[PDB]
Amino acid sequence: YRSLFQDLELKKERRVILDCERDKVNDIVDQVITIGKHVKGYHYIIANLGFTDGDL
Amino acid sequence: NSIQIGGLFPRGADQEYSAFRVGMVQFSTSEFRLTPHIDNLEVANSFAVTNAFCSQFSRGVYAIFGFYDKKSVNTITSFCGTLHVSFITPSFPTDGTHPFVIQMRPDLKGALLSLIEYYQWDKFAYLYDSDRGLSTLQAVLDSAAEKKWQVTAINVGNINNDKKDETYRSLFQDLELKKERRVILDCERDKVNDIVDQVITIGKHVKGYHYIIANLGFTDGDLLKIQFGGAEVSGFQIVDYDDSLVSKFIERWSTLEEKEYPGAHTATIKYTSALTYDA
Amino acid sequence: NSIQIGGLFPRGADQEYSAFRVGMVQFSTSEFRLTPHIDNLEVANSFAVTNAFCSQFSRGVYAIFGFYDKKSVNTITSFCGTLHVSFITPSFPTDGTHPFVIQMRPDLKGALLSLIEYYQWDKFAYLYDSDRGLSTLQAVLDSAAEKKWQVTAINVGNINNDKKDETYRSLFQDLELKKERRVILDCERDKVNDIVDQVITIGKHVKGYHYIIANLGFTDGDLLKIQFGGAEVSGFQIVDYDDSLVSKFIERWSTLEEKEYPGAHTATIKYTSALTYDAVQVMTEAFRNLRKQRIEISRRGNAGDCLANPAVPWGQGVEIERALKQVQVEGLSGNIKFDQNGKRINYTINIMELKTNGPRKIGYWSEVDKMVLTEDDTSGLEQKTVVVTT
Repeated sequence: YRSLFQDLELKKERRVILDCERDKVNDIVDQVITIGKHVKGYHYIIANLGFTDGDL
Repeated sequence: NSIQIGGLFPRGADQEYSAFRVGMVQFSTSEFRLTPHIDNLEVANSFAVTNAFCSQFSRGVYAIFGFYDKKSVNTITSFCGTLHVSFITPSFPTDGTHPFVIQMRPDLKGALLSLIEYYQWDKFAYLYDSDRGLSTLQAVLDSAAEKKWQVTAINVGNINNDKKDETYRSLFQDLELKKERRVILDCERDKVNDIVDQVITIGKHVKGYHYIIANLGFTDGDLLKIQFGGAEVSGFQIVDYDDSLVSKFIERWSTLEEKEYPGAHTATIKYTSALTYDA
Repeated sequence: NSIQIGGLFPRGADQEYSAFRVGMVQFSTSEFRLTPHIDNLEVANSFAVTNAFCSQFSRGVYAIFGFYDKKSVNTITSFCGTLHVSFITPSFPTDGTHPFVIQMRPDLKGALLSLIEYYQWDKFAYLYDSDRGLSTLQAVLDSAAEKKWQVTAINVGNINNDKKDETYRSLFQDLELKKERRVILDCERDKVNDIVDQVITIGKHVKGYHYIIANLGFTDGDLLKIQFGGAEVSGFQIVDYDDSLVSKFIERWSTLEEKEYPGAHTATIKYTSALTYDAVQVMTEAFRNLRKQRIEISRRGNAGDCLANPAVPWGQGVEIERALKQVQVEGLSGNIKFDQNGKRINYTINIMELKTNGPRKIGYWSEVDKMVLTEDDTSGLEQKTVVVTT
């Protein structure tokens, strides 16, 4: 994960639309927390109907 | 030869007690044996402390040992000072010199001063909990005259656990008005945990901020939660684990079953307990 | 129906004990007459404090009175909380809501912050003794955060008296490093007057400096010594000498021989002693109300030793505390009213300024009305000769 988002940093991406199952959704979110890339200036879109079902 | 001694301990300090009995086992000698009088009274009730103190005095113990609150420190100094009974203690160093007050915890503030001197901060917020004593803060203020620092200290310990939430966000939001990049936290292990957690939730563990944890438990703290945030973090350790005697201590410290000595079956140990075992 | 009571007066506080005697005189009544167990012990020595405390506890006194050190606050608080014994003090207030605690000092904090807001200061030094506690420090720092203030607090109080002169020289130079013109003082009056004398010797009593004396008794100090240095000086006062009740009190006060009553034969008085007399009025009238309650409470030395394990307090005193808190009566510091937390409430603290003619009121401070300026300007003395640099 860290390698992945680090790879995203080379493009300096501010915007990603996640498209995953709710479990991996929660995990990836947790990793985003740990790397801290959820400060203002980033944005996310969770492509599923469970957007409320997951923790936010 | 039996040797009676005091043994005050706050409840919830189980690790220090386990390590204490470990000290009783490890260093027992054929010539004589210590005779502990264990007491698990809360330190918050200074009167109760007085009670246990008179109790062990009735025991006629040649020594007394245990933790003390800043609420209790004047009491212990008053009584032990009066009766000329010695009292070793893990807790924070007395702000005033006293007879019969051996104290296991090294003064930490000067190292903190030299530390700031290294980081060369001009200005920074400084959170603090009252319980360990405000004297450290006094010191940082003294230097603030000499070092023209513009520190903004704020207490945190008044807050209830029940509303232990928005007060933080409001607090750091207040820090944002000064746009502070640098804070030296000065809090208890638990408060360290909650504060670090809230910092995570507000995401200020990102690079461009910095932190300094003013205690010996900087390794004891669970910093793994923020290791990857990119913000630099630094603190203190009174006990290197690379030390031979230390590693040897770990070799058996893991071995003990938790049922006999709870909180002992771990790779490491709180430095305070280590101070007990040394004491 | 004489009622046994405590008496814990620290040595050298003669004026206070004399005021206590005057309190015994002014409110003596046929329904009951108080029975002091007066003692003179060091306030710092928590051990001796516990000794006398347990002694009166052996007496089983229904009330206790005396001061306490910040070192000893935890002592008496822990005892009142454990033994459920009511107690009254003129010492500085606890930071926590401690049961069975009565205290004659309204907090000076809010009026102080209000004063700061009145002067609209941004930078200032804050000298302090440790002894009254650091609560005011925590407060001023707290307001300093939100108000973008630049505090320069310093612990003057740890300095040895052996050379209480040398340190000051570097000390004010430290202020000169930032050229501070604004210095809050937070110490007991003796340290206050000493330090002011040092300000004289260094000559910083000159105009353009401003000063704040953080104490209930602003008039108690030797202000006359620097009245004409031109530097502005002002402070809070809980005691209006101009009050007719206070006036009559003076009329009986200075007239008395100081031999029988040391510290009494003067035109002046410590605010502490006034708090003492007020405490006497409050306690006495409280038990007067107890007689209306007719709730008999009389007991022998049933309390015995204080080390009873567990000690089990008698609950009639718990009721007595309720009887105390509900008391609402006028005193030397104006009205006295208590919250169930035991703090004084709905009080007032007059503002004071050192005009060149002498010290002077300009307003008063309710806790709920906050700052309240009074019109009292006496139609303007003079413009005091405006400086004109060029």
